[PDB]
Amino acid sequence: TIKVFTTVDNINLHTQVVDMSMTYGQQFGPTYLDGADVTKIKPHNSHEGKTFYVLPNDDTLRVEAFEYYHTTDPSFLGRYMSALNHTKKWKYPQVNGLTSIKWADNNCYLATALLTLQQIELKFNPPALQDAYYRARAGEAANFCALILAYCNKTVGELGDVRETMSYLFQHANLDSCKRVLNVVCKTCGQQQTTLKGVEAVMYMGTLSYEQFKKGVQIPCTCGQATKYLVQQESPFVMMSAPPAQYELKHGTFTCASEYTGNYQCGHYKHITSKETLYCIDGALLTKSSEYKGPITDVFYKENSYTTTI
Ligand SMILES: Cc1ccc(N2C[C@H]3C[C@@H]2CN3C)cc1C(=O)N[C@H](C)c1cc(-c2cnn(C)c2)nc2ccccc12
Ligand SMILES: [Cl-]
Ligand SMILES: [Cl-]
Ligand SMILES: [Cl-]
Ligand SMILES: [Zn+2]
Ligand SMILES: [Zn+2]
Ligand SMILES: [Zn+2]
Ligand SMILES: [Zn+2]
Ligand SMILES: [Zn+2]
Ligand SMILES: [Zn+2]
Repeated sequence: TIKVFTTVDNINLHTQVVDMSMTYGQQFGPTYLDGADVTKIKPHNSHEGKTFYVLPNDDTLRVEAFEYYHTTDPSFLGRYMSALNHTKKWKYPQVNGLTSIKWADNNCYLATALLTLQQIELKFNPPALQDAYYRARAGEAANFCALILAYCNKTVGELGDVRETMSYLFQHANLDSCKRVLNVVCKTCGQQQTTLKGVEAVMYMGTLSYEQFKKGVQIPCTCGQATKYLVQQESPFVMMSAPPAQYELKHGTFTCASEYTGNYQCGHYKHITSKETLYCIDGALLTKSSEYKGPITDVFYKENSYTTTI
């Protein structure tokens, strides 16, 4: 026999006692240790005193599960533990003061998102996301990367899009105060203004230039071509995205950007960040230059309050 702590959040610990004749699944259900499925494994002598993750099987664990993860998905823990088994083996080197990831298991899009998150202002709603976010900014990013995969319904090795990953993460963050007011001017229909809140207010797909979005872009109208432009923007940042194309990044005019080279889906991401000079972070590799020209698909800008002059 061995005394054992079970948990769903690694906060509230529930004392249990097991007999070593029965595997952990026979007494706790699906059980995990440091990301390893110890369900069909009988208790060992070193397993005494440790804390294990268990699938919620009573109401107390279900409530503690939601309050920490903000999900009731019964598959979340398993997917989370399965990713952590890989992410805990990745290397997370410090590059230019930022925590990056050495290349492994097609994680280039995860490293780019990780580096981007360390340069924009985000408050995550699930306490599990926020705690791992803090630990990741301090260098321990294995649990944060595993949570990103689980929250995005992606597995280790799967090909990932950075813009889609940031969008899913934005939906789990507090962006209620974010507001975008647009105005569409059609030659026949007239003018009409709409207001966007939340995640829809901080992302645009179509162009990389924040200035071009302020000056207006061409969109088709219901009557078959109108023009939309940005009237007001209330957000700590904006994300401008477009299909990969050659683009010149000027120092001091942007926060960071996503470079994408190669074919659709199976390409490779690099991260460009604007400090005292332009830096390029490719996993564990770092290069710098005063100017940059390359295939860019995401650009991030700082913002607070903006009102047009039209
Ligand atoms: C690396 C990766 C992993 C997965 C996926 N997937 C897309 C769909 C299916 C799967 C998952 N998602 C549900 C895509 C890419 C990818 O390649 N991302 C680059 C930036 C890219 C984006 C676009 C684009 C995006 N939105 N729009 C109108 C266009 N076009 C591209 C065209 C050529 C080359 C790169 C392009
Ligand atoms: Cl929620
Ligand atoms: Cl691995
Ligand atoms: Cl949430
Ligand atoms: Zn929530
Ligand atoms: Zn692996
Ligand atoms: Zn890659
Ligand atoms: Zn979710
Ligand atoms: Zn109309
Ligand atoms: Zn019209």
